[PDB]
Amino acid sequence: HLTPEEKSAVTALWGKVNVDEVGGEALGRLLVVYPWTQRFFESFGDLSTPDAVMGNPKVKAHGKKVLGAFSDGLAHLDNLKGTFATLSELHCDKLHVDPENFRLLGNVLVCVLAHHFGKEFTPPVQAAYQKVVAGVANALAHKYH
Amino acid sequence: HLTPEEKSAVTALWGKVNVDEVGGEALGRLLVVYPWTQRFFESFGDLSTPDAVMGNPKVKAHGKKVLGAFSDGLAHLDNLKGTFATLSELHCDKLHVDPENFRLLGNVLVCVLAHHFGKEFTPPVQAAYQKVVAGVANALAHKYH
Amino acid sequence: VLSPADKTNVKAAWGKVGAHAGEYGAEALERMFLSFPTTKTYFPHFDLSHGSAQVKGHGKKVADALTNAVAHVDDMPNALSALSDLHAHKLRVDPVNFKLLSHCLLVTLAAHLPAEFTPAVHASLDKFLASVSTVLTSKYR
Amino acid sequence: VLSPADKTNVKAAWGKVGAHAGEYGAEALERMFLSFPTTKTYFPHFDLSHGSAQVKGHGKKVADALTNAVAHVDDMPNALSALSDLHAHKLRVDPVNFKLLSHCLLVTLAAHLPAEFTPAVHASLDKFLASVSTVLTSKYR
Ligand code: HEM
Ligand code: HEM
Ligand code: HEM
Ligand code: HEM
Ligand SMILES: CC(C)(Oc1ccc(NC(=O)Nc2cc(Cl)cc(Cl)c2)cc1)C(=O)O
Ligand SMILES: CC(C)(Oc1ccc(NC(=O)Nc2cc(Cl)cc(Cl)c2)cc1)C(=O)O
Ligand SMILES: CC(C)(Oc1ccc(NC(=O)Nc2cc(Cl)cc(Cl)c2)cc1)C(=O)O
Repeated sequence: HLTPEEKSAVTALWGKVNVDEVGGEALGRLLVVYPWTQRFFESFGDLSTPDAVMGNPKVKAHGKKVLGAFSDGLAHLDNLKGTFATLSELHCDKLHVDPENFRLLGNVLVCVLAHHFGKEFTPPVQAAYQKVVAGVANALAHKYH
Repeated sequence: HLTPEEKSAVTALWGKVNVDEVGGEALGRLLVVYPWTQRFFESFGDLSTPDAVMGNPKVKAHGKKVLGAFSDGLAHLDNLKGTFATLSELHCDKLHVDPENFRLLGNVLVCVLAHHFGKEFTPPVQAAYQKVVAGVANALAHKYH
Repeated sequence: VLSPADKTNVKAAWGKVGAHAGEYGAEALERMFLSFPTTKTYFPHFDLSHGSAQVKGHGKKVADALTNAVAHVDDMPNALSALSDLHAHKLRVDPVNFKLLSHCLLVTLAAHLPAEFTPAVHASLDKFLASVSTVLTSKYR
Repeated sequence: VLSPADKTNVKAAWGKVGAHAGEYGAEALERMFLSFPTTKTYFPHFDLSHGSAQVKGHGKKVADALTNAVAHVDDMPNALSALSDLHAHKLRVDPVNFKLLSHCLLVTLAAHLPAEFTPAVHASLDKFLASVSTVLTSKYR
């Protein structure tokens, strides 16, 4: 439950995001900062150094898709379950991804938004985005069993 | 959400629980195993050894009170939020208790049930009680602000 | 850190487990999979049903590793070196899951040790399992 | 453990903070109180309004403590002894909250250090904050 002030803040900032670029950056930093998450990405090739991770074309390409789904979620803050139901099933049944990883990615995304926007990423705007990333994580986890 | 088999398992086991005794045991064990939780009970006297904590009349009395409220909530598993809303607001506004404490206590209670009931506390019965204690903790946390 | 009393407590409780070690490891695993279904994501190659050979076999491995940690309680980082390598570099289990299994191991011990699982021993076992978990995640990054 | 590379990265990044100690500490605290309101349960005695002098003063103490920890990366347990005692035995802040404040410190650094906050440095800073948090909770039980 974002307040109406929070909802408008999230939307405002997100319009300034290059979703493609930011997606690759967040996924790349996830793999660098928490290197055990590389377990799911053996098909992505070279992830052996920070430079290799950040420069990897598959990381950039996948980051685009991931943050695209995130972006679409922002239009349904009241119904995140509908947006992520199919992806939740995929991440559970096909990909076997521990949903604890979704929290890590959300916090990395918050760090990337802070890095990108600087002072514009104010403490209230961050609080709004923390509610968003927790909501996305919870929705992505909801079909696990 | 507890399934019907889970609800039946919770009710059946709880029928055998001496709530006063189990409450004192669970609160005592919380204070022994996670000593920082003693922070709320400086008026209780000496809590510096397991035996002192466990035999402390104020620990026993408070455990009785806490688990009494928990017990009443088991009659309302489909509305834990409403049931615990007033206590949630109290624990936040007057008592300043970090909700992490409710989660620690919940797992201590599961240990105490396992210890008291042994084999009867089967893996499925545990899973049901894990849903209950998480639900109570989430309900107690819900009015925090 | 584990006090002399902790080490004494752990050695006594784990000593009573004895030949039931494998059984209790499998039971703790089952408890974990049922109570915390996300932990199953680490075992897609397992048949996770009650009684399964893979769960029994893995339960014995976990328990035996714990027995080894107890046998070398003063130097667990060395005693568990190969295992911490394996979890950090290969298995790559998110650290929160160690808390889940640790709790399920405690519950299992509680359910099998009516006499030994005193408040003091409960406290010491929990410290021990958190210590093992810390060692097992010590090489993650 | 912090590698030589981690220590270099932390010292480089934290060196950039400099005279901004009170400011960045107070900002990280505000980020924490707003993002994770349960952390306010440890400060019922504080005026937590925006720009409150009390939060500013406390932010300075937290930041100065971190500056000291950076200076003492090779002997952090000894260097942080008083603070580890204080958090373990008086304040008794639940360990989960250190992860919340660490994240908010990291976000604050990201928001202020555009040039310095590379993926490698982000990784080193996160390791450092976890190590500080480990030391500060090392006496809890
Ligand atoms: C929490 C936010 C996340 C969202 C919105 C998200 C979304 C997506 C999307 C849209 C796809 C492509 C699916 C398709 O094309 O059918 C995907 C695939 C995938 N995701 Fe996620 N994801 C998230 C987090 C994670 C994290 C944290 C992990 C593990 C660290 C992960 C692991 C994977 C893997 C391994 C694939 C398949 C990649 C491949 O094709 O090899 N995801 N995800
Ligand atoms: C199942 C979880 C819990 C429930 C249902 C519960 C319930 C209660 C109830 C019914 C009261 C009396 C409130 C009144 O005066 O109207 C109370 C008071 C209190 N609780 Fe909780 N409690 C729980 C967990 C905890 C935990 C884990 C702690 C801290 C470790 C805690 C700390 C306190 C304190 C400090 C008081 C005030 C005691 C006094 O005034 O003597 N509670 N609680
Ligand atoms: C008390 C903590 C734990 C200990 C002592 C432990 C010990 C072990 C041992 C002894 C092995 C066999 C190693 C070998 O083959 O050389 C193993 C493998 C494994 N562990 Fe850990 N473990 C612990 C916690 C966990 C956690 C929490 C998880 C994730 C939920 C996990 C997931 C795995 C997996 C997936 C394997 C490989 C299983 C297989 O393919 O047969 N372990 N562990
Ligand atoms: C980076 C981790 C942290 C560091 C370096 C740190 C450092 C400090 C310092 C330097 C003080 C002042 C001690 C004095 O008066 O001499 C302090 C006090 C305090 N800390 Fe921590 N702290 C950390 C995390 C936390 C967390 C996570 C919490 C709980 C959310 C917390 C709660 C408190 C409280 C309530 C006080 C007393 C404030 C007062 O009454 O003035 N701290 N801390
Ligand atoms: C939004 C935020 C900060 O929320 C949270 C972060 C941590 C926790 N703590 C836990 O779950 N403790 C916990 C403790 C026990 Cl003993 C048992 C169980 Cl089952 C859980 C709760 C909520 C997050 O998810 O990042
Ligand atoms: C500093 C110190 C002593 O703190 C602590 C040590 C252990 C615990 N217990 C837990 O969190 N249990 C726990 C159990 C489950 Cl099922 C889920 C989750 Cl999410 C958590 C809490 C704090 C340490 O880390 O050693
Ligand atoms: C073994 C190793 C490297 O694992 C880890 C180290 C750090 C993290 N990050 C977090 O949990 N952040 C985190 C951040 C928030 Cl806001 C809330 C919560 Cl609940 C957690 C996760 C695992 C370690 O413990 O040192």
